[PDB]
Amino acid sequence: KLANVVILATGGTIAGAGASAANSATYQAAKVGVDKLIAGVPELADLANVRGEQVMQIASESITNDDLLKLGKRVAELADSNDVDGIVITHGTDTLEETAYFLNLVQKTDKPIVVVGSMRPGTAMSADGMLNLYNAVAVASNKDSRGKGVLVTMNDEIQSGRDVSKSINIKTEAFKSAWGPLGMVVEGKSYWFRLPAKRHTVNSEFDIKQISSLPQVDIAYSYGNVTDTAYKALAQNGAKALIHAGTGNGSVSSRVVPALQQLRKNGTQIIRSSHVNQGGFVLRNAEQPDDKNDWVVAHDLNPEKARILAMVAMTKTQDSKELQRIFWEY
Amino acid sequence: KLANVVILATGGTIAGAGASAANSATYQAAKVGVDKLIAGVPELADLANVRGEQVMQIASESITNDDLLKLGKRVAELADSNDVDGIVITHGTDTLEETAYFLNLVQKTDKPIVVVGSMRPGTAMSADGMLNLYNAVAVASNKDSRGKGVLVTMNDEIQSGRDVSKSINIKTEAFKSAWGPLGMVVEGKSYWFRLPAKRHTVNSEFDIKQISSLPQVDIAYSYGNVTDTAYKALAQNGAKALIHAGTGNGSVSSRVVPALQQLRKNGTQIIRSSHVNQGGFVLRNAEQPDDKNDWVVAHDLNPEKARILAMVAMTKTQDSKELQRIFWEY
Amino acid sequence: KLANVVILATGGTIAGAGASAANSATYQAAKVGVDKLIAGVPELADLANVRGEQVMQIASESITNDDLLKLGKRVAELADSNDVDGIVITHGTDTLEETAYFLNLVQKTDKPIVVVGSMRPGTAMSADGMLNLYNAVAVASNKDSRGKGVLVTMNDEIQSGRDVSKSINIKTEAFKSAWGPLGMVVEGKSYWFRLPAKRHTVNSEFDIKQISSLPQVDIAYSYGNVTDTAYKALAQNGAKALIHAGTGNGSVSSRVVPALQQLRKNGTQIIRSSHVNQGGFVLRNAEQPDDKNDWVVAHDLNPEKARILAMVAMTKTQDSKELQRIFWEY
Amino acid sequence: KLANVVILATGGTIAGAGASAANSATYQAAKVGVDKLIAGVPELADLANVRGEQVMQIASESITNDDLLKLGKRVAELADSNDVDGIVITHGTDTLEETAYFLNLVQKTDKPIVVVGSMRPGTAMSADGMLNLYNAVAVASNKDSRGKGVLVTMNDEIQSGRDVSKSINIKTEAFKSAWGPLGMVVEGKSYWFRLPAKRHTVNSEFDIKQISSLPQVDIAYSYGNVTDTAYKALAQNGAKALIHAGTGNGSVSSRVVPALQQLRKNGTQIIRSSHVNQGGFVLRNAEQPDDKNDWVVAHDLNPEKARILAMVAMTKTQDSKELQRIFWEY
Ligand SMILES: *[C@](*)(C=O)CC[C@H](N)C(=O)O
Ligand SMILES: *[C@](*)(C=O)CC[C@H](N)C(=O)O
Ligand SMILES: *[C@](*)(C=O)CC[C@H](N)C(=O)O
Ligand SMILES: *[C@](*)(C=O)CC[C@H](N)C(=O)O
Repeated sequence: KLANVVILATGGTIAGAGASAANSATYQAAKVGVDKLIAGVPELADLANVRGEQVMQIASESITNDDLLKLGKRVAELADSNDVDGIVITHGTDTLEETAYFLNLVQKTDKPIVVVGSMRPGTAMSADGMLNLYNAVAVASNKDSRGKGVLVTMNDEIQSGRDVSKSINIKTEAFKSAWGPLGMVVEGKSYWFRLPAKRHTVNSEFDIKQISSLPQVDIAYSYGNVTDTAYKALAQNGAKALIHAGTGNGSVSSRVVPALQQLRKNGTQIIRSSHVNQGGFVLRNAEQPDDKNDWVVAHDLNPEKARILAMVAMTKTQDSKELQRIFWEY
Repeated sequence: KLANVVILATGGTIAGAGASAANSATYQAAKVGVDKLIAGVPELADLANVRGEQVMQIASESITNDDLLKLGKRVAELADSNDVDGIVITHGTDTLEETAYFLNLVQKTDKPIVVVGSMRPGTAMSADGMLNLYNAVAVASNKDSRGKGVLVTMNDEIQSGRDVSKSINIKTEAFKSAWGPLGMVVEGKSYWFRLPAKRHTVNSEFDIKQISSLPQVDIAYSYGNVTDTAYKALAQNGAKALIHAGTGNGSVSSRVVPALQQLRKNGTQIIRSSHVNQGGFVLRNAEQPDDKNDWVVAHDLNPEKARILAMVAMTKTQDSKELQRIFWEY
Repeated sequence: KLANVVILATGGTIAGAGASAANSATYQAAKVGVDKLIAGVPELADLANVRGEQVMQIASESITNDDLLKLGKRVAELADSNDVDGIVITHGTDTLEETAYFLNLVQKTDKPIVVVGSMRPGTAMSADGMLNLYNAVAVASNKDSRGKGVLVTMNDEIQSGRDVSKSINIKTEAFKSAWGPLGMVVEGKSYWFRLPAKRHTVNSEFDIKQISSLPQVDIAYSYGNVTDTAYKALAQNGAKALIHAGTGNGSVSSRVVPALQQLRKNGTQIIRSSHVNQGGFVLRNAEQPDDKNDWVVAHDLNPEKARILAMVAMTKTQDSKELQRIFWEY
Repeated sequence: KLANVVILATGGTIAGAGASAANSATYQAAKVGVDKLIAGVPELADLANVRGEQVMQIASESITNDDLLKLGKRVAELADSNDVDGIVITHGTDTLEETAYFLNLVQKTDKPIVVVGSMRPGTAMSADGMLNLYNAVAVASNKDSRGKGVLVTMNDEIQSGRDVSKSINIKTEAFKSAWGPLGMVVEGKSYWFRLPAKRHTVNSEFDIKQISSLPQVDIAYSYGNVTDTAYKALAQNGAKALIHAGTGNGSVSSRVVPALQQLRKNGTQIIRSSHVNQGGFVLRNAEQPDDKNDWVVAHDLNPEKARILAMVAMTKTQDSKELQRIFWEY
């Protein structure tokens, strides 16, 4: 029969509202509740038996680590339930990529977990939210969606929660991945073209049930004439690990290297990422002697993704060699 | 009757060196001299009369504001000479997009200024440097190249120095612009398909000859659970303007808003940019009341690009409304 | 005051209708008339004084050369009128790129000509048509839109009618150009980032007023084991010129070259294009001796674009050297 | 204990030759031998024990169905030998995507089969061939490469032979897949990010050892004002199946429909593909009643790719429903 799908609403633009129908970029996020959001798509009933639950009502750029745990643990409870077949989470696009990757690492279930949002508020003309939610439920109730990890369904695509990222502003095609979408969803039907190769959900060594609180991890941006100011201030404020958002291949300025070395000697993990996020990856020992300095490379993960993985990995290990191995498998 | 082109060497991967021919990503930059580079491309003579000049031998990620002024002034001197028709600058790829944009804003000349680099060291197999240098001189010696602002010539393309960006790591197609290439360079021939719409070089209200010092501008990255720590730290250490690299449409977490407001009252310019750099732009008054807070929006410019424009702009005005106009015109 | 905008409706998906709101890819095109299409966007009134006119009601893949002339001449009449400031044409996406390029070459006016369509029918949920039409009128009533040539406004972008093409199926971001969009349209405001470099509208040597009928031009596809069968059959059926949709750089199979040579000797113009349409261009004399055989290269234009330019150019010249010059300027 | 890799040379640009070092696009293909190619990359020895074999010396645009069978059978023989671990095939870029897909369908083996080419002749500056060949052997000698189907290694990427396509002319980044790269190859090391979802090699129901002849399949291009001329001509000359390269979602002009129906009754398979090859796919029963007319839809495969699948499929069945299943699984 129909699959049982639960919709966990967290707010965002999909639940936002603007001044008029012409307002597709200027609006107030997290204004509409889950039940009114479900009622806007009557054709949802033909896809599955759907239930709405309001986990929170926020603008995603203002999300906290405790908001993540709250959502993560609620997902884990729903997943354990026999009466729940799939899970759809409505999330603001700003940090959707962070939450999607977090869930991918800590939810040890093969049940479909789909995160969805929209680039235009439901009050705008040609609002992308209705179809995105339809596609979300369509994918969550599909048996073929199992064992694929966390999924993001926007712009008629099925993107991997791991490496999808908000790469384009304003437009509905906002979410892209350097390794392409896994498939597409058209008229309730899912079409797969690729499979993930990185560890996730059921085969992850991490488990949200064991996590009580996440370690503080912060990101410093690198550019011309950059100093160590931001790096030291974040570390002094409690950061257990710093994500270096370097130029090119995770490059570090000669006048910032000393700060990073002493920060490492003082127990802070130094993870090299970059602001070159359309493609490619940061190679270990290429731009900097990571072995010599005992640093970690973030591979292909962008700064915000790298932070998420760092937080999670550190609840299990403070070993840099193991942290490096984790950045190469997840 | 061959044009006179001067090559201004600054280091980078083009003048880099790896341990073997199989080393295309692991190597040491700034190892080769200017006339050694010129000697490797004998065919350069066919295109024009080339003169080499070593301005500096550095890795671009370690560039400083003074290095920018030195290069900017050396370029201005060459531009005023009648014995110079076009100017080529070999520069490390890491911060090439920053320098190229700086020159696009402060060089009051219609003579071609082409910045070029390479993703592979000249010691590697299939090194991309030689052809890149050849195309650079080909474009600099071409009369059709005048009046189009600063250009970057890599991957057989003619990119605008304004918005071209290092978006992909490792690959030779590293540089991309959200608005596309202006043209292409094939077998010494230039092909134009697009023209710049933004103010540059000749019609720029800025001039390197009147610029003696650049104000300190820093960048703070925004993400999930971000605090005002780095923002305040950077401001306390001399930052006259802070480039906010926000999530989505330059969004600011509710927790960082009051700090940004206080730093604004204290005279630090708040420029909202984003880490969504593949397309679109940050819209004024959308995600935040820029009018109420007297903040500036970076339009389509990424963080590092917005930093350069801010620096240059602030040498002429500290009026936020004038600053916004400038970000909308350059 | 408000600009006078005329909407010329030709049918297509924007005027289509599906079985239910879930039907975004399966529908019946050309079902809704222009007046009902205008009435679906009440906010259109705030943008300009709009008038609707039904030129035809067809599915664009079934468009004829006489349908093009009909539309082309009707545009020319509206453009000559002082009571018309801008023109918007609703057209099916399938051959939108053909019509947009045709108008770009034959309408000698600086008035804004905007072609628009949608990827989903107005009956679907999250239909992209309403906003596309709004953006179309917004752009057509903008004084800054003048002298830019023919424009296509879809997916919040402003694309050039010359090289925009339907490159992706199903998705709203269907239209792409190898040289990028000219700008974007967000909330009725137009933002420009690039300018066209190719000849168009007011500076075109072609004029629809002089054209009574277009020459027959056809396209043959090239692949592995291709024979001359299609090339000879099309020519024998009246084709004055054949567009060779070759592999790679307009390459021609060794067993197809003879047919092309004799076809040329018999008065048929041979234009080399390719099915490598994401980027780059076909170089003259590279893959085949175009000078020796007196062939023409289509530069960067795809097969269907190349056909449009061929048809138009031939109403003025049957000279191959001049045809080549035209393919290098338009 | 170095793996044994055989390089099967077939010609192309890698073995091409230009007049000078400045000639990167104008040159003559198939000029260099297999052991001359191997001698140019001495470092190849570090990776594995390599044996060279010249199967043919042709320009890929002039490839025939028999050339495919010859290569396909020579590959099968090498695959069954225990003295062969991986197979590298140097092939002209023009029809590389066709051959690579053919081999992906008919080679019943999990041993690595890597097809490689280059955009610049080895005589040119910054020729891309040497590194491309190095990566090819690096990937073929890697145990991780087994069971992933045919791979193409250019531009530092690991592309799937199924959907990789020559999408950009001139540039080294010529090959692109709508579903993204599977991984990357850097400094002799392979990095995987995605796995194939479609049937290939080992789990393919096809086998080159049981294939003696390939049925003739041709392609007709669709556009504005298209007639049934080429469709009928191709069918009258032996075409057992016609690949319709339609506009949009494989749409067919109302004028060409009756002819396609008559050719179907006569036994010619009608496969609807499109010239919208950057993304998306052709949907069954959307633009045309495929069920009523007993036609087949090519899914996401471009024209030349659909031709190869049709050829191979038709050696096993002429049942249209079975043919549709095959297009949905491979
Ligand atoms: C509109 C786009 O989704 C609202 C975005 C907002 N910053 C959010 O909640 O992420
Ligand atoms: C090679 C990439 O171009 C070396 C880059 C280096 N970090 C630089 O000088 O920017
Ligand atoms: C829907 C997409 O626009 C209908 C497309 C149809 N083939 C047309 O009229 O172009
Ligand atoms: C260079 C591009 O690879 C030569 C291509 C030639 N037409 C071929 O052999 O395919």
